[PDB]
Amino acid sequence: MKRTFQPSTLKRARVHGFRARMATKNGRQVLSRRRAKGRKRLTV
Amino acid sequence: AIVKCKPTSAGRRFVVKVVNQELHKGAPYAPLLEKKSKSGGRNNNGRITTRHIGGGHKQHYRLVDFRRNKDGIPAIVERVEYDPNRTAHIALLKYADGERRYIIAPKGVAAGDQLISGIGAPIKAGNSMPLRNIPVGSTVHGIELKPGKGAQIARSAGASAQLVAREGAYVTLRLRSGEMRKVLAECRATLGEVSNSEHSLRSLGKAGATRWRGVRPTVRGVAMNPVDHPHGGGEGRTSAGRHPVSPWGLQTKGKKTRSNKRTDNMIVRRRK
RNA sequence: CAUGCUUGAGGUUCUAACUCUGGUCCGUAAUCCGGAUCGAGGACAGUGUAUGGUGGGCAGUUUGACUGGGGCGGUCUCCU
RNA sequence: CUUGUCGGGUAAGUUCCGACCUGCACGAAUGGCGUAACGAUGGCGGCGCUGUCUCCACCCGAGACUCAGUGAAAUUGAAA
RNA sequence: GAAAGACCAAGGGUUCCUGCGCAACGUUAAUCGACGCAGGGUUAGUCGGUUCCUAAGGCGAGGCUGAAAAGCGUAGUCGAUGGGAAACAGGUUAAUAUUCCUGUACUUCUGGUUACUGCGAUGGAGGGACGGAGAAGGCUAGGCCAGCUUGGCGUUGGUUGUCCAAGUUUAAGGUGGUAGGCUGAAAUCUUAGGUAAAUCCGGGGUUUCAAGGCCGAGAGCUGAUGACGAGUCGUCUAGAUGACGAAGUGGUUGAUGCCAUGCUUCCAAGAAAAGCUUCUAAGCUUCAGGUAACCAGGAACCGUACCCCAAACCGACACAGGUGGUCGGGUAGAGAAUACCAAGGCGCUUGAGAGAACUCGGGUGAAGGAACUAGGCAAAAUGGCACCGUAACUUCGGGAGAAGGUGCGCCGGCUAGGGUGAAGGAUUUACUCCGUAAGCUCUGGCUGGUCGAAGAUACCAGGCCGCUGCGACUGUUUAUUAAAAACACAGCACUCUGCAAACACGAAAGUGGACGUAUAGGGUGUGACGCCUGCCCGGUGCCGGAAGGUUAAUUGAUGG
RNA sequence: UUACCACGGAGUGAUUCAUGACUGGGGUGAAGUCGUAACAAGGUAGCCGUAGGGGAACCUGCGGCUGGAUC
Ligand SMILES: [Mg+2]
Ligand SMILES: [Mg+2]
Ligand SMILES: [Mg+2]
Ligand SMILES: [Mg+2]
Ligand SMILES: [Mg+2]
Ligand SMILES: [Mg+2]
Ligand SMILES: [Mg+2]
Ligand SMILES: [Mg+2]
Ligand SMILES: [Mg+2]
Ligand SMILES: [Mg+2]
Ligand SMILES: [Mg+2]
Ligand SMILES: [Mg+2]
Ligand SMILES: [Mg+2]
Ligand SMILES: [Mg+2]
Ligand SMILES: [Mg+2]
Ligand SMILES: [Mg+2]
Ligand SMILES: [Mg+2]
Ligand SMILES: [Mg+2]
Ligand SMILES: [Mg+2]
Ligand SMILES: [Mg+2]
Ligand SMILES: [Mg+2]
Ligand SMILES: [Mg+2]
Ligand SMILES: [Mg+2]
Ligand SMILES: [Mg+2]
Ligand SMILES: [Mg+2]
Ligand SMILES: [Mg+2]
Ligand SMILES: [Mg+2]
Ligand SMILES: [Mg+2]
Ligand SMILES: [Mg+2]
Ligand SMILES: [Mg+2]
Ligand SMILES: [Mg+2]
Ligand SMILES: [Mg+2]
Ligand SMILES: [Mg+2]
Ligand SMILES: [Mg+2]
Ligand SMILES: [Mg+2]
Ligand SMILES: [Mg+2]
Ligand SMILES: [Mg+2]
Ligand SMILES: [Mg+2]
Ligand SMILES: [Mg+2]
Ligand SMILES: [Mg+2]
Ligand SMILES: [Mg+2]
Ligand SMILES: [Mg+2]
Ligand SMILES: [Mg+2]
Ligand SMILES: [Mg+2]
Ligand SMILES: [Mg+2]
Ligand SMILES: [Mg+2]
Ligand SMILES: [Mg+2]
Ligand SMILES: [Mg+2]
Ligand SMILES: [Mg+2]
Ligand SMILES: [Mg+2]
Ligand SMILES: [Mg+2]
Ligand SMILES: [Mg+2]
Ligand SMILES: [Mg+2]
Ligand SMILES: [Mg+2]
Ligand SMILES: [Mg+2]
Ligand SMILES: [Mg+2]
Ligand SMILES: [Mg+2]
Ligand SMILES: [Mg+2]
Ligand SMILES: [Mg+2]
Ligand SMILES: [Mg+2]
Ligand SMILES: [Mg+2]
Ligand SMILES: [Mg+2]
Ligand SMILES: [Mg+2]
Ligand SMILES: [Mg+2]
Ligand SMILES: [Mg+2]
Ligand SMILES: [Mg+2]
Ligand SMILES: [Mg+2]
Ligand SMILES: [Mg+2]
Ligand SMILES: [Mg+2]
Ligand SMILES: [Mg+2]
Ligand SMILES: [Mg+2]
Ligand SMILES: [Mg+2]
Ligand SMILES: [Mg+2]
Ligand SMILES: [Mg+2]
Ligand SMILES: [Mg+2]
Ligand SMILES: [Mg+2]
Ligand SMILES: [Mg+2]
Ligand SMILES: [Mg+2]
Ligand SMILES: [Mg+2]
Ligand SMILES: [Mg+2]
Ligand SMILES: [Mg+2]
Ligand SMILES: [Mg+2]
Ligand SMILES: [Mg+2]
Ligand SMILES: [Mg+2]
Ligand SMILES: [Mg+2]
Ligand SMILES: [Mg+2]
Ligand SMILES: [Mg+2]
Ligand SMILES: [Mg+2]
Ligand SMILES: [Mg+2]
Ligand SMILES: [Mg+2]
Ligand SMILES: [Mg+2]
Ligand SMILES: [Mg+2]
Ligand SMILES: [Mg+2]
Ligand SMILES: [Mg+2]
Ligand SMILES: [Mg+2]
Ligand SMILES: [Mg+2]
Ligand SMILES: [Mg+2]
Ligand SMILES: [Mg+2]
Ligand SMILES: [Mg+2]
Ligand SMILES: [Mg+2]
Ligand SMILES: [Mg+2]
Ligand SMILES: [Mg+2]
Ligand SMILES: [Mg+2]
Ligand SMILES: [Mg+2]
Ligand SMILES: [Mg+2]
Ligand SMILES: [Mg+2]
Ligand SMILES: [Mg+2]
Ligand SMILES: [Mg+2]
Ligand SMILES: [Mg+2]
Ligand SMILES: [Mg+2]
Ligand SMILES: [Mg+2]
Ligand SMILES: [Mg+2]
Ligand SMILES: [Mg+2]
Ligand SMILES: [Mg+2]
Ligand SMILES: [Mg+2]
Ligand SMILES: [Mg+2]
Ligand SMILES: [Mg+2]
Ligand SMILES: [Mg+2]
Ligand SMILES: [Mg+2]
Ligand SMILES: [Mg+2]
Ligand SMILES: [Mg+2]
Ligand SMILES: [Mg+2]
Ligand SMILES: [Mg+2]
Ligand SMILES: [Mg+2]
Ligand SMILES: [Mg+2]
Ligand SMILES: [Mg+2]
Ligand SMILES: [Mg+2]
Ligand SMILES: [Mg+2]
Ligand SMILES: [Mg+2]
Ligand SMILES: [Mg+2]
Ligand SMILES: [Mg+2]
Ligand SMILES: [Mg+2]
Ligand SMILES: [Mg+2]
Ligand SMILES: [Mg+2]
Ligand SMILES: [Mg+2]
Ligand SMILES: [Mg+2]
Ligand SMILES: [Mg+2]
Ligand SMILES: [Mg+2]
Ligand SMILES: [Mg+2]
Ligand SMILES: [Mg+2]
Ligand SMILES: [Mg+2]
Ligand SMILES: [Mg+2]
Ligand SMILES: [Mg+2]
Ligand SMILES: [Mg+2]
Ligand SMILES: [Mg+2]
Ligand SMILES: [Mg+2]
Ligand SMILES: [Mg+2]
Ligand SMILES: [Mg+2]
Ligand SMILES: [Mg+2]
Ligand SMILES: [Mg+2]
Ligand SMILES: [Mg+2]
Ligand SMILES: [Mg+2]
Ligand SMILES: [Mg+2]
Ligand SMILES: [Mg+2]
Ligand SMILES: [Mg+2]
Ligand SMILES: [Mg+2]
Ligand SMILES: [Mg+2]
Ligand SMILES: [Mg+2]
Ligand SMILES: [Mg+2]
Repeated sequence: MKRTFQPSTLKRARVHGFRARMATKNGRQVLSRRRAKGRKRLTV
Repeated sequence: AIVKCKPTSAGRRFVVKVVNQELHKGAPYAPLLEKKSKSGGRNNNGRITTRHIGGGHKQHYRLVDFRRNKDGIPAIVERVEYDPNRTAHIALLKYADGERRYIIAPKGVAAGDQLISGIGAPIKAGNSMPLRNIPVGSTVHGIELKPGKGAQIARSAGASAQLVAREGAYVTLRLRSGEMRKVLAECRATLGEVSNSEHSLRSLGKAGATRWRGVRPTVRGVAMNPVDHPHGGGEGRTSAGRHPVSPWGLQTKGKKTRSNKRTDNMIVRRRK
């Protein structure tokens, strides 16, 4: 049976990447919210 | 002519084809082709704005010349071609100094002809001139509305209009829809009617022939749920218990929708 | 009754406001956008504000109690 | 009402096919009445075939059973 | 064994190899491991990226729009799943190799020297450059057979021979311009065109010739007196090493691979841009730049281990699930079905017994033959090729493989055809034409004999028929209890819409409809086809009318 | 033992008789019911073909004929 997670490294970066979040001001709210809580990763 | 296929299959019984043996069957003229890509009925917000559109064959766009403003130079018809974008045929002209061009093919033009344009041209079918110097009572096609913009009216297969009256700087002509309209006499037109007038005798024959043209199935509103259509709902097979209406709530059995009010003076009398 | 200076509505016309998802010039190496100039319409259209009509397209809600289970029926205040 | 009544099919048919008209409460593009071909569509009837059945019998593998190793689960107030 | 074998891509990330280990992990033990510790291991001008080009789409200076955030979009510049330079064979490690080594190639750039010269783009032309189906060929890989070389003479009758086994290999490139496909060619005089120019492209006139020009598999030759090759010998220690090294040819068959982005045909009419060739503008002109020959030098950076239809990816698991593309041998066979094998891989990480009921998956079954049951559910049955034969009805295609029947193994006798192909013959003398005995290979015909219970013997492989309801048909649907009579459908009708269209998404700009134009576009119902579709405009909608009555903001006479 | 072949089997058609719930017209009947279509110019002249309509004879449209009276 086909499952929901089909990995793709290029599609992962283009939706959830660092430059994708920096493009819009709502993505930049996500990054500052994760810096405030102290996340080690901050982006995938 | 029209060709009726034999019932060798279940899907061939009711196919009636419009097969023209005079059409060119080589490649089109490449320097007058540009790419067009399908839209699916979606606008730049990505939303379906016109439904029942999708699929079909890949097509090039043919740069048809609707202005016909090479006045005074004679032309010759090289061939009549098939256009995926019209229901009418197109003709490849060759003017007296190179300059090949596509125009909408008139009814009788095949292989020679002269098809000159401008003032002082003869009154044979296929010639283009301003509406001032067109005899009253003649049949015209490819009518221009604004000077310098090109043909907009009477362009599909077998279309024509009648020049009925002439008075002042304007001129009145009866449209194929039964409407009397006044047009600026400076605008241009072509004599005769459009080719391929037998296009209306065809019969697609099967459901897959509609999908070849990029049309998707129509689901009727009485087959839906109340949340989808105003006609939806009911136990068993019902009949749209209200007055018939659009998916967005607009009456469709006789209610008028024209609300222009700016071009009203150009309408002599409506099509009713 | 005549004229005069006003004034409600009606019709016609003009061009100069406005409009053009019409042509050609420039910015420019550009089917965007501006400016210029021709052409068309024209005090209309259109937008702001005020107001009548329509409007399950959409919204927030209401739709009683008793009752030999509920519903249907009946009853709900006062006098003998 | 109803397994209406008559005919056919069966030894026997509340289902099936053909009719009658008393249509509780058919009916003409929420189409009426037919229709060759088509259907993992509904009903009924035949031929062949048979462990479906009278009515089960024997045989072959995998478990169940015993020995060695590893080792769960729902449940549970306490139980002479 | 069309995989349970090999190889790419995605995904993973050291799981790869070697020493030392067994606590935990491994559904049991483990000396073993995809497990623990420590070392090692991935080598490129040609492979894949990067660099060059663009598609859908994204972002978008200025701009237009919008309470703000922001939306749309022009110039532009990102974005492969596509376009665009060039390498093969052999050897080698415990682990890499088209990357290292050996041999033989190819592409592109830089700097010099010589010789001769009109150079120049972001702009113009050409080219790149393309659909579905189908059919005739030509060829190659691959497969068989024969010959050859080396070895053998068989635990049991025979086996020195029409006997047995193995091997009989070799690329890119260069040369060659073939089967075949497309196309008329040259000279000269001009020019309402290609936004300007143009010797280039396009258009026109005249003369001459009947021949050029462009693509194009493959053969042959050469690469290659070399590599490889069973094996033989010498040294070291059942194994390593160095040297040597046989034969290595002919015939048939033949692809779904190549010619082929070809050819024919049909409608649903079948990417862009760059690299590339050429023309010229602004500019140089005796610097620049260009074309040839020779000499010298260069080709950076990143990925290369290993799994990869799985125990390493997605499913919490060493999980009967899922996962794109390529290769794909023999005997039978129409076949990539099926069966038995090859190369290669594996026996699925608890075993041993014993042979109760009962459960699961199967085999056979007396006499009946649907009596079973809601219902022939399930099972049994049919099943191939050739020939004979086949009803109602019909939209004339069908129904139809209707129904039903006959033959089929093996060994001989006679006999008829096709393909390939020596010798010969012809002229265009050579990658050519005709034609060929034997050999090899593929189709048949009529005549006997013979064995068994049975010859389509296994696997494989339609059950058929008669009345009716529904839906015309092929299609679609409730991922995970409903596949249908439901949805769609071709056809039919009503209605709206004159183009800045109606309509839809958007506070708006704008976008779709549509680079469409009433034979068009939207909505609504019905649902192939045949015969038809009757009466009612009182209600509620829609359409037309404008006389009269009622009637909003607004204005403000009059009165208090 | 083979060849020929009668009886008898199996499958599927054609044709022809009898019969069949129920249905369609026709003929013959008697002092029945409704009308009055034709024969006179039958009181709207009749017939012929075709189409629609109607309790029924029949009516109406289109084309045709005189086998139509007055004149
Ligand atoms: Mg998920
Ligand atoms: Mg921050
Ligand atoms: Mg068809
Ligand atoms: Mg192009
Ligand atoms: Mg539609
Ligand atoms: Mg189209
Ligand atoms: Mg069609
Ligand atoms: Mg439809
Ligand atoms: Mg609809
Ligand atoms: Mg519909
Ligand atoms: Mg439904
Ligand atoms: Mg529904
Ligand atoms: Mg919705
Ligand atoms: Mg609703
Ligand atoms: Mg229902
Ligand atoms: Mg109902
Ligand atoms: Mg319903
Ligand atoms: Mg628009
Ligand atoms: Mg106004
Ligand atoms: Mg107004
Ligand atoms: Mg307003
Ligand atoms: Mg509602
Ligand atoms: Mg609502
Ligand atoms: Mg509500
Ligand atoms: Mg509330
Ligand atoms: Mg509530
Ligand atoms: Mg209340
Ligand atoms: Mg209560
Ligand atoms: Mg009660
Ligand atoms: Mg009580
Ligand atoms: Mg009680
Ligand atoms: Mg009580
Ligand atoms: Mg109680
Ligand atoms: Mg009943
Ligand atoms: Mg009954
Ligand atoms: Mg009965
Ligand atoms: Mg029964
Ligand atoms: Mg029955
Ligand atoms: Mg019945
Ligand atoms: Mg009844
Ligand atoms: Mg009904
Ligand atoms: Mg009706
Ligand atoms: Mg009904
Ligand atoms: Mg019916
Ligand atoms: Mg189907
Ligand atoms: Mg279906
Ligand atoms: Mg049926
Ligand atoms: Mg029965
Ligand atoms: Mg038993
Ligand atoms: Mg057993
Ligand atoms: Mg034990
Ligand atoms: Mg135990
Ligand atoms: Mg197989
Ligand atoms: Mg295997
Ligand atoms: Mg494998
Ligand atoms: Mg990876
Ligand atoms: Mg992982
Ligand atoms: Mg390791
Ligand atoms: Mg290992
Ligand atoms: Mg070890
Ligand atoms: Mg131990
Ligand atoms: Mg363990
Ligand atoms: Mg263990
Ligand atoms: Mg296990
Ligand atoms: Mg390890
Ligand atoms: Mg772009
Ligand atoms: Mg943008
Ligand atoms: Mg900006
Ligand atoms: Mg780019
Ligand atoms: Mg790529
Ligand atoms: Mg590519
Ligand atoms: Mg490429
Ligand atoms: Mg390896
Ligand atoms: Mg090398
Ligand atoms: Mg170009
Ligand atoms: Mg391509
Ligand atoms: Mg083609
Ligand atoms: Mg093709
Ligand atoms: Mg061979
Ligand atoms: Mg020998
Ligand atoms: Mg022996
Ligand atoms: Mg012996
Ligand atoms: Mg060779
Ligand atoms: Mg070669
Ligand atoms: Mg040739
Ligand atoms: Mg590697
Ligand atoms: Mg590797
Ligand atoms: Mg693999
Ligand atoms: Mg395991
Ligand atoms: Mg697995
Ligand atoms: Mg798959
Ligand atoms: Mg095979
Ligand atoms: Mg098969
Ligand atoms: Mg097997
Ligand atoms: Mg085996
Ligand atoms: Mg093996
Ligand atoms: Mg196991
Ligand atoms: Mg059993
Ligand atoms: Mg069983
Ligand atoms: Mg069994
Ligand atoms: Mg059995
Ligand atoms: Mg037995
Ligand atoms: Mg038995
Ligand atoms: Mg028996
Ligand atoms: Mg029987
Ligand atoms: Mg029974
Ligand atoms: Mg019983
Ligand atoms: Mg039962
Ligand atoms: Mg069954
Ligand atoms: Mg059975
Ligand atoms: Mg079975
Ligand atoms: Mg079976
Ligand atoms: Mg039948
Ligand atoms: Mg048969
Ligand atoms: Mg015998
Ligand atoms: Mg049969
Ligand atoms: Mg049968
Ligand atoms: Mg019936
Ligand atoms: Mg029924
Ligand atoms: Mg259906
Ligand atoms: Mg169906
Ligand atoms: Mg039907
Ligand atoms: Mg039908
Ligand atoms: Mg029907
Ligand atoms: Mg199909
Ligand atoms: Mg089918
Ligand atoms: Mg389901
Ligand atoms: Mg379902
Ligand atoms: Mg189904
Ligand atoms: Mg199901
Ligand atoms: Mg459905
Ligand atoms: Mg629309
Ligand atoms: Mg329409
Ligand atoms: Mg619609
Ligand atoms: Mg329907
Ligand atoms: Mg239907
Ligand atoms: Mg339907
Ligand atoms: Mg129907
Ligand atoms: Mg009304
Ligand atoms: Mg009325
Ligand atoms: Mg009105
Ligand atoms: Mg039979
Ligand atoms: Mg029969
Ligand atoms: Mg008989
Ligand atoms: Mg009879
Ligand atoms: Mg009878
Ligand atoms: Mg009787
Ligand atoms: Mg009469
Ligand atoms: Mg009378
Ligand atoms: Mg009379
Ligand atoms: Mg009378
Ligand atoms: Mg008379
Ligand atoms: Mg007659
Ligand atoms: Mg008559
Ligand atoms: Mg009529
Ligand atoms: Mg009649
Ligand atoms: Mg009448
Ligand atoms: Mg008539
Ligand atoms: Mg008459």
